[PDB]
Amino acid sequence: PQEELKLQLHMTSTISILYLASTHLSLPVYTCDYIKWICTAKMPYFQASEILPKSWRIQLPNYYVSILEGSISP
DNA sequence: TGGAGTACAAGTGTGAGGAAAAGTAGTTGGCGAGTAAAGCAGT
Repeated sequence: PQEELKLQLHMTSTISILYLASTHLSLPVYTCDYIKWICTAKMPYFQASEILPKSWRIQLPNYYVSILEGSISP
């Protein structure tokens, strides 16, 4: 319900839904072949809030823009 | 021959810890000179 929805999205989600598309396609890429392509600054997991939108940034509140960049690693 | 359970191995009930950017403080600092006349005191 839109009344107090509290949607559960994190940067751990956008890798997890990117891992499941790899096993339905039956790919040899894994979470060792994801954490080696994100912590080596290859696909934009880290620092995503700050450089990606460039026009949609400013009206987003402070705790929401905190979650969308690559804050920690999982 | 057949049970007391006591063990590890399965479960589900009970609130909180850590994350962080903008926004918000107490605090300095850095401003806007004459020639004349009449008056009523004066004595």
